[PDB]
Amino acid sequence: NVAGVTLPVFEHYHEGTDSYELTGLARGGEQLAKLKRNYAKAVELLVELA
Amino acid sequence: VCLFLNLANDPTIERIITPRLALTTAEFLAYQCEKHVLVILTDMSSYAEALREVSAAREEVPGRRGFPGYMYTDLATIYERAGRVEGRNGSITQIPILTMPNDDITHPIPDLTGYITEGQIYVDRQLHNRQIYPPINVLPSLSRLMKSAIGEGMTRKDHADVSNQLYACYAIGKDVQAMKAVVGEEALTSDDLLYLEFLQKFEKNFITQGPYENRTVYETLDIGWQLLRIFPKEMLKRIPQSTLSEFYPR
Repeated sequence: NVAGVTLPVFEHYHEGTDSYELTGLARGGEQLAKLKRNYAKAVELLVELA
Repeated sequence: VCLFLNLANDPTIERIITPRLALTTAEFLAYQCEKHVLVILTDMSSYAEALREVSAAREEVPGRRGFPGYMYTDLATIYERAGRVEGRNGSITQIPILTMPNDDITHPIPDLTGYITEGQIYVDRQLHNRQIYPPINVLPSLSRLMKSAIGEGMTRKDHADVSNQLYACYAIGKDVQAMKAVVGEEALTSDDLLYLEFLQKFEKNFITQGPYENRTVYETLDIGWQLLRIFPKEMLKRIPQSTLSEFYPR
């Protein structure tokens, strides 16, 4: 309710079903985890922008 | 206190003879006893009506709005008997009262009265309707000699700036309440709440006095400074810094 007119907004939700686990790609899970962190932060900022 | 009464029962012509007696008495006291008299006239609308009836009985042709043409001259010869006289230690001050039919500011009686006289003071229906006594609406109330009536010596040195600041703060507060009426109280700044606080306290204490609370000028300025203390001196941009270093930190 920014003013007399109300505008819809959004919220960042962690639903709960964790990000999946790929441990077989020649054993490179660490890089995948830091990439997960990067894109998670990006998506947070993006929902704010939306 | 001298007192003159003319009930509405008494003859209508005595209506337009009471003022002349009162003014003659005030003159004799002022300039033959060197006193300081304050004459207060009530309900000049009834004076106008009585004068109208005298004119119509006298068969004269009507003027504007049914009131006679020379109402201007008559009210002039009533109001003009005052002031100060060189070489006499005395004065006469006039505070006539009158009612505006239909709250109409362009009615002839208030129009001519405003033209002849200096300044004006209002009372507003809404303020009385807020159960505020005396319901004195300062926003359209003016004055003509305020600049020279007050000054160092005869009063404190901290009057005119205080008046300007109170008026500016109150006008900001009222228009700001008008703004918050639609902008929503959530988008308001904290200084905005300070302006609202000034509005409510000003209408709660400065204006409301009660029928017997005999306030002096010095008490009035004390309450004015106390109301001004809410904000910092930085917002109080009508006060000179020289008096800020003295009065604001009290």
